[PDB]
Amino acid sequence: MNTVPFTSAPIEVTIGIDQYSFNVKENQPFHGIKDIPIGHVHVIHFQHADNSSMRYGYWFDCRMGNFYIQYDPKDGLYKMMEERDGAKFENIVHNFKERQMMVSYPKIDEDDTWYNLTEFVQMDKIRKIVRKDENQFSYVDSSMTTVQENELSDPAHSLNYTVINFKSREAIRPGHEMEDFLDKSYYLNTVMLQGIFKNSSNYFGELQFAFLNAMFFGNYGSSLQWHAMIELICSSATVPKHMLDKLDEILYYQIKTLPEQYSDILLNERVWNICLYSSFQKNSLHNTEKIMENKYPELL
Amino acid sequence: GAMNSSNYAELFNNDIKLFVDDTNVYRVTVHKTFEGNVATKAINGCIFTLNPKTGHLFLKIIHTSVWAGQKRLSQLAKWKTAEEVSALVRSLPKEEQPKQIIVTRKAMLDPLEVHMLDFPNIAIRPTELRLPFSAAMSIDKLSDVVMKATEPQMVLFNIYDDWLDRISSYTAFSRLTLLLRALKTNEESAKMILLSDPTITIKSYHLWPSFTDEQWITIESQMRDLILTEYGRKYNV
Repeated sequence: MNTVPFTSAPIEVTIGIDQYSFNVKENQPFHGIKDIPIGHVHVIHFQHADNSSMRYGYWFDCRMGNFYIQYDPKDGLYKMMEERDGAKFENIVHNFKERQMMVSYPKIDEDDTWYNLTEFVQMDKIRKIVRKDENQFSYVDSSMTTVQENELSDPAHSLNYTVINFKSREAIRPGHEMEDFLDKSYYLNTVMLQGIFKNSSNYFGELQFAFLNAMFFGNYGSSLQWHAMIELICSSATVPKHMLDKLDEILYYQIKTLPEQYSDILLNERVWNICLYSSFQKNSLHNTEKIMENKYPELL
Repeated sequence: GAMNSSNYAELFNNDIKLFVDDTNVYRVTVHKTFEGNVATKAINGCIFTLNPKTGHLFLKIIHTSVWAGQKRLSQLAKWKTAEEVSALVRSLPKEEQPKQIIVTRKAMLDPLEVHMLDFPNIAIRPTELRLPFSAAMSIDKLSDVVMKATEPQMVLFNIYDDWLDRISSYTAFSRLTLLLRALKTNEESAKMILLSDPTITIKSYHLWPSFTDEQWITIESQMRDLILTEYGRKYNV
């Protein structure tokens, strides 16, 4: 069990940790989150009471160091920072707990939600998508654009997702035009899985990271990226049986976790109706399809 | 973007472009089998690839043999079309390759686009115009070379004959499309109108009769009257 202390809370803000969140009042005495389960990634995120625009936050893994939050009045936001003085940090953490000014990461013991949503997400892969290698944690916000988006401006702030494009030379072998465009198995398995991602866990990892960025910050390019990585799988006739099974699980917990009120921007009607009902893999997403129909039969 | 009545005159500027029409690529007759089921038989088809500015027509004949042992032929037809158009572009010298290709049916965008990935600077466009190029097989000489062919073959024509010696591209194209529209709405009347007078012949190297300027006026008037009549009949107006 690990802790992320806060120096103070000077401005009224909604604080999220993973799928949980708490309202903190201006200069309320709030000084961190404790009992954060070791062994997974995490994200702490923010939405100022005054600007219901730009959600922002930090991906981190407490095994990589001691991290804390501090509001910057110049830049106007809660920054994540690393304390390198181990002793000085346990000192802060212990005194805040003694004074009982920290909230406890509120995990029910039956609940595998966060594990299900982060199964294949690994901090090292995150820091390649969000390059800022002087920090061990990774900042994302609502407005960051992806590499693919920029191609059709500032690179220091880009989401370097793997570029997927169905009408590209990469995707289409010469002489197999019709074949590869109707059956994407050679793009998926040779180009992407064996070639770039190396294995299915890194592919899934990026897919899940993209989803959570969409969900927690409303990052539109992230939503684009998630949809494309589903569509590539569903539009391949030849997919390993273990990837299909895992995907149905992955997508189920993602659909289960989405706020009900957000289904309109976060779910692309075409891709979902294609994947669940028209694609090669229409019959391989039994749980994803059941929960989509009982929860959002309008989109379909 | 898409081609419509607004940006109609771009067809006649000096940017090389081609129309591609695929309606006659996969042609079948439907018939009953001995056991009373329905079956199709394919006949030869053709891609209708046309420079509206110069009248040059690239008539690529599709031989029935290309369908042999293939499934989902109507879907394959679109990709075979896109394959052949791409090959045509590849065969042309650079200065003759088009800057735009305009497909008359939207279903051809993705297959052409995919086949043209080596040419990212050629734009593939749809159109909102309801062009009548399916009646191309109503032109006697085009139907004849398609139906005689014994293998894939490409046949070059100028679809305007020698009209450009005397009228503009713009007027040439509106003549062509009026003729095709009429052939499409009522082939029998349309062809009647064209050949009534046996003293106006078709040059061996031409597709249409050698009408004088004034006889074209009367012809175009006869075609317009035809098209409106058929409209009333169709709709009870």
